[PDB]
Amino acid sequence: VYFTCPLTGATLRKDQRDACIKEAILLHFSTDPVAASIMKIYTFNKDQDRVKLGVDTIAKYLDNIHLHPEEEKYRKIKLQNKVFQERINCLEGTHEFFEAIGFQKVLLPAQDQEDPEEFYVLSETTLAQPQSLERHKEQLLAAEPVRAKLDRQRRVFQPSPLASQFELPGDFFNLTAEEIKREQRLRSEAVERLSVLRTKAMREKEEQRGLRKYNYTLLRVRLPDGCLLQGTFYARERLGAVYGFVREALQSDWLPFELLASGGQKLSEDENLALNECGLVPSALLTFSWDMAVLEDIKAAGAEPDSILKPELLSAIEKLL
Amino acid sequence: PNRLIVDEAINEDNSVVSLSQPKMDELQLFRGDTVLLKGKKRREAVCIVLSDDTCSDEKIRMNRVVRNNLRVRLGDVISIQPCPDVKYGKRIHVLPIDDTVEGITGNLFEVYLKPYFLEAYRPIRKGDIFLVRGGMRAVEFKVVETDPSPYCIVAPDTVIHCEGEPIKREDEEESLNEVGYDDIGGCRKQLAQIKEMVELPLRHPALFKAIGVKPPRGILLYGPPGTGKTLIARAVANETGAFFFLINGPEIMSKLAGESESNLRKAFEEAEKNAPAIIFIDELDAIAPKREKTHGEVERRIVSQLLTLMDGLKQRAHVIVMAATNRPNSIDPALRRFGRFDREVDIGIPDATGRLEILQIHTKNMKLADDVDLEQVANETHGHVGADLAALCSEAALQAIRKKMDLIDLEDETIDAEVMNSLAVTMDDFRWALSQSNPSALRETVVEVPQVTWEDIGGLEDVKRELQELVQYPVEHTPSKGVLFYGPPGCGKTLLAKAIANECQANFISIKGPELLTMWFGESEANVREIFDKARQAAPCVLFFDELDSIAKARGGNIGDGGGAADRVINQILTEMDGMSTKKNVFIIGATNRPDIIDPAILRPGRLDQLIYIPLPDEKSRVAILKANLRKSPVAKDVDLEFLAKMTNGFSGADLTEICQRACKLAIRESIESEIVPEIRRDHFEEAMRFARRSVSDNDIRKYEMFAQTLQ
Amino acid sequence: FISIKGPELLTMWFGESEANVREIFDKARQAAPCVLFFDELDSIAKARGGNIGDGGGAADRVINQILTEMDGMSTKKNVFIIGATNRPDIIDPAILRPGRLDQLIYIPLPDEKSRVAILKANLRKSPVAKDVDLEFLAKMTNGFSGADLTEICQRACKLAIRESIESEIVPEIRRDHFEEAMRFARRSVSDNDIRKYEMFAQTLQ
Ligand SMILES: Nc1ncnc2c1ncn2[C@@H]1O[C@H](COP(=O)(O)OP(=O)(O)O)[C@@H](O)[C@H]1O
Ligand SMILES: Nc1ncnc2c1ncn2[C@@H]1O[C@H](COP(=O)(O)OP(=O)(O)O)[C@@H](O)[C@H]1O
Repeated sequence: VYFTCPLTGATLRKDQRDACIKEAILLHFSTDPVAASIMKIYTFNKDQDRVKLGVDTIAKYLDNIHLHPEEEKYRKIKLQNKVFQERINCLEGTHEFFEAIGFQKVLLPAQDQEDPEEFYVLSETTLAQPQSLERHKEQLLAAEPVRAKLDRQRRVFQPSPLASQFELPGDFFNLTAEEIKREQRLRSEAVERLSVLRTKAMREKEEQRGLRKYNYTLLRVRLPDGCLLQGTFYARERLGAVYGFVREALQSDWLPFELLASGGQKLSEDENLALNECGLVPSALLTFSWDMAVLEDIKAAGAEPDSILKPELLSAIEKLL
Repeated sequence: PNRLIVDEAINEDNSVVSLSQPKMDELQLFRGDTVLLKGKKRREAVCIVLSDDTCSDEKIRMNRVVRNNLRVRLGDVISIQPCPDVKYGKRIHVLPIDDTVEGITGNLFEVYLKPYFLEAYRPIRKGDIFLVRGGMRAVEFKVVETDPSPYCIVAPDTVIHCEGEPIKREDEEESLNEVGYDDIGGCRKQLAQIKEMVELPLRHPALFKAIGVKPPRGILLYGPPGTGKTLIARAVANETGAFFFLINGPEIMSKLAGESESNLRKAFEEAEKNAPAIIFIDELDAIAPKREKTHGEVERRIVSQLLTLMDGLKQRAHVIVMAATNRPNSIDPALRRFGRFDREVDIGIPDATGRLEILQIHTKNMKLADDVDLEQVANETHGHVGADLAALCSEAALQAIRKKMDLIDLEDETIDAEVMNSLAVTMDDFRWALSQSNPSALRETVVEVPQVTWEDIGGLEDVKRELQELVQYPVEHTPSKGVLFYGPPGCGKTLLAKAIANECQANFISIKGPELLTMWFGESEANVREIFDKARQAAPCVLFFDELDSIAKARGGNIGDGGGAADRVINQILTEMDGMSTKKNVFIIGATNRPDIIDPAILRPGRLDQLIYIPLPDEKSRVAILKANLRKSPVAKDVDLEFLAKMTNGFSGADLTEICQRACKLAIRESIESEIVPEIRRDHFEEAMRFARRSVSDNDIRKYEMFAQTLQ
Repeated sequence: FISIKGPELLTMWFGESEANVREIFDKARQAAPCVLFFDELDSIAKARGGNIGDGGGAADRVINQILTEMDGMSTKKNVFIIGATNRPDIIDPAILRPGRLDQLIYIPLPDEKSRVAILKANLRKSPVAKDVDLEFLAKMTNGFSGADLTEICQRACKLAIRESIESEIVPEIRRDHFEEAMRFARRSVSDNDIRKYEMFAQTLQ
């Protein structure tokens, strides 16, 4: 499965996504330190519940000094505060954000301890104009993690009749000693499994072995003109993204059509179901047909519907062998 | 490479096969892609491939229609070759097979071919034979012309033509209406046992020809009439290809001396000539009754001739003899000696699940109305066997036929297909047929998986765990093979045995006092051997001996007659228990309410080594019991079950049930009286408590506690 | 050695097939030299009620046929008869008369020195680590029978084997295997059963 890195445009595999995006965010600090630290807070940290609490606690510190900009006790954010330590100090990228939006990291004597404590102290340049922090606060709170976009890898194929021409050896149908002994052992084991007296826990331990193999799917569409349209989808993707994918591939993206699933169930564009709920994962072929309303006009006008896809995709058609 | 062993289908559809996903990934084909299957005699078939969670990695699942087109059988190997180049067809010419279009006329396309292919996009190859069901007939068609070649996918724009006379079936083509494995409903385990014993020597005869060790010479199928004894024998022969020879008692016994024995041995000679072959002898007890029952020369001589013919099977290679009887003890015991008919299978009576499957089989060709609920029918048809469910479906169809045909008024040799197409069997027609049908196996014991679950038992949290450990430990890792339950009545002894059987999906055999007493009273304790033999055949099962002291009590209990704690039946039970191993997948549970008068032999090492006390429920358990009993009814929020449980300190689980049932009855009465309220109110429980009493006294609890401490 | 079990004596009575008693003694005559062992001699008295029963004695069809065959068996055929029961108080006294099973031997639960001997004997087939304290185990298993002491040693053997097999995915049974075995082993004979046997033995003087 292939993805596009949102910050670079690079082509990556499923395992290479975090490595490239993280590097792009760390380099982005040379253009916009605030935007880079915002991406770093949401992207690097896997625990999004803590990230949401972290950025909300940062927003409160910024509004506190906004309400009382003349009081020095709101100008310094203590890094050892119970709420700061749990929500902000535990996340990667939160320190870079404070520096990016005008806070200096300093050590100040404590009111009751000899050891100096860590503070983020807002400079006079930014404190004089609260509008800067107010914009940076909204830029952090409205942000999302950076994740590589799934590459559809839109391709059209033309099957070659040569792939179906093959003859078997004369001994093909003569089974070996291992194949015959294995089959008889499976018959004896199947009778034994039906005879075994076991609890539900033992039954589930065996059944559960088939539950974890797939999270992506490859879909193909068989078109009336003999062409095959293929693309890549996430297991949780909705049926509406498949209709949008096909519409982009069609010569006429506006012309009504239906997609029929391999089990005989018609998939409607208005049905917001996931591909792993409709039985289209890890792979499936869909059957393409135009709506009957337009087919009646096409036939009545004497027009042969000899082209389904746009020439922009067909010029790159590959053969299947 | 790219070749799998042919197995049975799960999806009955004729255009699809199922693979295990890892093989579809190696073949680089997707769910719904069209593939070719390469079979024997340079034949091929085109179909759609899907996947499921049950197909073996090295097998392909396909139904009878696909196997016949490939001229292959279960256990063979075929090659899978994806063919994405298949295009949509323009014109396909399909004609019926004459063998299945007889007595029926009209427009077969509109009734059968059109809805079958319409928007189905089924792959079709020239020469294919496929089955379309409807109109209470099974009509199959052969494809004679395709504009594209040699195969295509039918589309809504494809012309479907059907002009010409029906096609006469070729001698190499088998009828799809012949009984096979897909026509057998319940008794799946028994069919699997026959496969293990029979399919190998028939599909791979060379494995037994090169060695001096013969395959099983005879299999005795026994059980009530109408359970599928003959159906299994025919299905196995038809699926493997072995020649099937039908013999029955009356056919041989009706013949005169000399002719009778000649016909019996002639059939055996024919089986050798047509080997591999299966010889099915029905009513074995009629052809070979016990000799001591008659002085006739013909009856003795026929038994002797059958005995020698069975022994001659060491020469008649690849011939297997199967026989059917009502009971294994109703036949001449000589047949069951080493060899001959030393292997037997108990077919039994289908349970609720099997009965539903049987009904679905008989309705294969039947058009049902939307209100028909075959699962509800299967639940009501207790005591019925497949022969009775076949009659049930036929009678329901005949009632529907009369209702509509009396409006059609067509008097001719054939009936139009459109008339049959519009005919449907509704719930009123099955309900009528149920009232007229009478089960043939109502007196025989029905053994099935119980429906009692752990949520139906209040309290006893530790006993639930103990039973799960006793069954789970010998499977996950000498373990005991039985437990005795003792304590006051009405605390869940029976439910515990059923609930563990339920969770294990094990058969539950319920033996009650009256059954133990009947065997004692009639001096028929020999039936205990059949009970334990049933427990083995029913494995996995829980064999529950309730009221173990019912005979000791009937003989006096506290006073006594000529006996004491032991009797005819208990001693035979002790005998059989010594012959049952922990590996037989049978868990024996006993119960008694009077442990002081029970034969102590049952608790000796090797038998009921586990001993569990079931006390009266405590306060939190009584609440759980009340909630379980009311789990199936609407209850108002004003009902305080915890307060009730606090009061009913001396009540057993059975006594708390009476309170719940009285409150339910009162709610029903009030609702009916108002119609002439929708939920059970506190007023109904307050009235119920006025009549309910504790059934277990304080002195009885002391009796049980003393026993518990005596044995520890 | 010919093993005759209670279920055979019980079936013969209920099925009115005492002729099978002759088959048992005839087999012993033909198998000679042999020891004909009649287990569960109490099964006949129990069949008549055992703990309750009627008001009569223990005499019945099966015991009468057995006693008849015993009287007709000569010691010159090299056939010796041994009986056993777990309920000696209800054995038909006729079988204890001169010419029958007149000799009575009491077999109690093993004592302190016997239990150690049993634990040691069961381990002759496997190496035993020096840290295994068999006398300590015998002291704890005061209420255990020889059958229960065997389970302890055999379970410890299985546990040592389990570890040995796993080590290749050990050369001897270690103290940990015996201490673990003690977690599952239980006594099969209760204190009330012991007193019943001791009181009977005392009654015989
Ligand atoms: N277990 C079963 N599954 C499906 N159908 C069954 C079963 N048992 C009986 N039948 C049906 O009942 C009839 C049995 O009649 P028959 O061929 O005489 O067999 P038998 O009398 O030996 O059961 C058939 O119509 C068969 O389809
Ligand atoms: N522990 C329990 N939990 C729930 N219901 C119980 C319990 N014990 C008894 N009952 C009620 O008593 C009825 C009879 O139980 P059953 O197990 O048949 O008693 P027994 O085993 O003494 O014949 C059941 O219908 C059930 O509703």
